[PDB]
Amino acid sequence: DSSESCWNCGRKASETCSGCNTARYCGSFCQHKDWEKHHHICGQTLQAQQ
Ligand SMILES: [Zn+2]
Ligand SMILES: [Zn+2]
Repeated sequence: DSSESCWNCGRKASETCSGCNTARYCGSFCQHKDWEKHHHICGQTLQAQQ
């Protein structure tokens, strides 16, 4: 676990998952690339989609 780094790039991240406020990324593309994997642990905080 790096200090404020992109979950994919490994360099640096500025954006944060708006759905869980946890995941961090440097861009929209990075979020989409990891998004597929992200759904494995995302969507279990608010529980709206059901
Ligand atoms: Zn990135
Ligand atoms: Zn998320």
